[PDB]
Parts: sequence; C-alpha cells; structure tokens
Amino acid sequence: GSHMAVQIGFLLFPEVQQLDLTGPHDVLASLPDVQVHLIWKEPGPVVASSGLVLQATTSFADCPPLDVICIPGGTGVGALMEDPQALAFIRQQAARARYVTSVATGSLVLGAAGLLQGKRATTHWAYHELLAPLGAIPVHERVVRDGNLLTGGGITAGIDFALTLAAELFDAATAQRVQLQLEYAPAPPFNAGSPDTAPASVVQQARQRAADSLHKRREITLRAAARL
Amino acid sequence: AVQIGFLLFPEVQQLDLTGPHDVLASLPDVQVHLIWKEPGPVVASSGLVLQATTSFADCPPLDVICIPGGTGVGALMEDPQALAFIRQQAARARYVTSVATGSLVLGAAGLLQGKRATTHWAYHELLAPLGAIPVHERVVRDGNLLTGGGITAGIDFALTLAAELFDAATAQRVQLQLEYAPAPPFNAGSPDTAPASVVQQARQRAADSLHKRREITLRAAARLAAG
Repeated sequence: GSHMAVQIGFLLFPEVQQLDLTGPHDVLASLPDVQVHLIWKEPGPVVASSGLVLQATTSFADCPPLDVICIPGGTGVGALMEDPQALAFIRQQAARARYVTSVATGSLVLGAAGLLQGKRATTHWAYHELLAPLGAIPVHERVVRDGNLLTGGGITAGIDFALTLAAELFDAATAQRVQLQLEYAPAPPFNAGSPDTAPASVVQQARQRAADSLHKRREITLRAAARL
Repeated sequence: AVQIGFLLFPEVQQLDLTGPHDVLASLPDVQVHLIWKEPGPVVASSGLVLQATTSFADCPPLDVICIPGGTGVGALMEDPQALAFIRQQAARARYVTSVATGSLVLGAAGLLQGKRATTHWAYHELLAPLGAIPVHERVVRDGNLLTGGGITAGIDFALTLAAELFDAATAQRVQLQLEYAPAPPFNAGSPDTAPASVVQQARQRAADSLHKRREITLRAAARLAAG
C-alpha cells in the first residue's frame, strides 16, 4: 500500500527496560511511512527500570489497529503477566497485526496472553525455562521467527528485527537505507552477551544474582499458564 | 558515586543517548543525569518525549559527559549557553564523549582542536574545519575523548567506560545481564559496505541538513578563530 502508514505500537509499562523499546522505536520512526505509538492505559509518564521517564502517547482504547505490535521486557514484566486489561489489549491487537514481536522477557507477556502456544520463540537467557510452560517451542537464537511472530532475547534485538520488518513492509533498499542513515554498525568491546561466551565467573555471578527474580517469575508464569 | 551526564536537547536523536544511558545506569555507584537548561520535557527528533532531570545550574561536576547527536545539533552549535556548559564540564570531566553529530557540538565548543575524532559518516567533512583530525573508525579515542559516529556507538563505548571506571568483569556482567548481543540482518551500516545506490540515496536524504550544517560549521569555526 505505498504511502499508507504502517501503525507500529510499543507497550510502555512501569519498570520497562527502556532500551528494549527505544532502539526499535528510533529505527522504525526514521521511516517516512511509519506512525509509532507508545501505549499504556492512559497517556502520561511511565518510569523505566533505570528511573528514566518516558511518556505514553495513547491509551489502549484510543490506539489504532496496529500493523506491528512490540512488547519490550524488563522488571515490569512480572506484573504485566497478570494484568488482564493489558493482556486483553495485546491479544486483541495481535489478532489483526501484520507482525507480533517482543524483546527480552516481553515474550513472556506474549506467552501470558496466549500467543505462544505451539510457536517457536525465545526470551532473555536467564528466563528461557519459562517459555515451555506458556506453550512455546523454545529456541536459542538471537531472533526467532515463526510465521508473523518475531522474538529476540537480547536488549537490542528489536533494532535488528526492526530492519527485517522494514525490509518486508517496504523493500530491502528501504531497510539498508535506514541502517546507513542511522549508521547502525555495532561492534561491542566484549563478547559477554551470551552465557555461552561470557567468562564462567561472569555467568556464575549473573545466574546467582538473577535467582530470586527467576523464582518469582516462575511462580507468576505457572499462574499465567493455568489461566490459559 | 560516579556522576554521568547526557545532554538532552530538542530534536536529539534519542537512541544516541538512551543506548549508553541504559548501559551506564546498570552500574553500581553511579548517578546518571539528563541535562538541559531546565528540567522538564524535551522532544526527540522522532517525537518521543524525554524528561531532563537536571538544569545546567544544578548539574554536579561530571565524571562522564556525553553529547548525543541528531537534528537538534545545528542549533546547539550556535547556542553560547550550551557550549559554555559543555566546556565547563569538559574541563574537569574524566571522560568527554559524543555520539554521531554530537561531536560537531564538541567541535563548535572548541573541544576538538587538534584532537582525533569521528562523527556520523555523512557529516565527517565537518570535523577538520572545527580543528579535529578526522578518523574513519567506529569509535575514535584521543586521551579521555571518545567519539563514535554510529547510532549505537555509545552502547559500545559505554562498556569500555564501565570497564575503566569499575573493571572488565563488571562491564561483562552488565553485557550479560542485558544480553547485549547484536546481530544485524544487513551490512549497510557503513558507506564502505552499503550498496552504491543506498549510499547515494542516504546522502541525498541528508543533503539539505548537511548544506545547512556546513554553513553552521563554518560560522562556528570562524567564531573559534576570533577567540
């Protein structure tokens, strides 16, 4: 549909990991035929896990029908997995969206909404055991695609799959041009973004420090699965 | 606590800032500031609204200052108040950093004279008039000055900063906890690797910005020369 706008919506919730959202937001908002939304129960300030304040732009009720929905992750996912209004919104939008996507533990929210049953998916590495009880077929890849579902565990996975989205919504030339326009050329100085590549001591520390969060998130996950 | 400040200005390219912000805010014993003339809402180039936390007047002496880029850089390069603030902080800061065309703001402030630096590829020709030695690399370091052209270069140099402020184990722990593991599906993030037509088309899209930014740059340079 040429210059018909593509409506792209990010769920913006308390204690979101903001970079999960702000990366794909800035990539996709650089496209002339995209209209991005930051969605919560009402417009207004929403505090990210770091204390950085974002502003939601639309309520659930006023959000237009989305062509792309994206659920970020972060600490705030635990509450969101048992928020019936938010889960109903997500389900409603996902029913007609061209693409359904998530970053990090945002896929656990998709799971809680019933959208991963029998689907290949990933999540943040520390929480990957929580995919199967939500019906997912867990896959360890940076971005996992199953039909129109795209999930990625890493904090910037949405930047990467945003380029895939741009290519399919528009054309490869449009995705490459956004990459060049923004000069997205990552080159980390360390190779510790996976438990399979970080030093053993670093993995040990991260695993130990995440244990209480995983324990609670499992309890939440089992209730969410029971409701499905 | 380590005092870390990002300049948050109208029409900023928000990801330039929000990437390194989320990395550095994950560290122990840091305090991260979003700095503008007064606290309150600041609208990014995409329309996304951010909230400045700290005025120029109230900002503590920073250990790290970071100037992001975006459309709003043009105005900043001819904003004496902003340029003075940046100089005052840079005089004391352990690290002075920028992303994308934020290095042109450092340049306009007189902070790149004789310094190796980079900027967004489409604006790279504007570094030498500001006294810099242009270097075509993703992150360029000259002493305690770190500049990177690409939109996420601050994520990468933030991990370097984390390692030097704390230690490499701490930086790696943050990388693992955030699961920062980029894997782009295209290889067009450099004018050396993008298709020719894509280079041409991106340049055409930037051309009026560059034209204006060139004019601004030559004015900023001439103001420095009179100093």
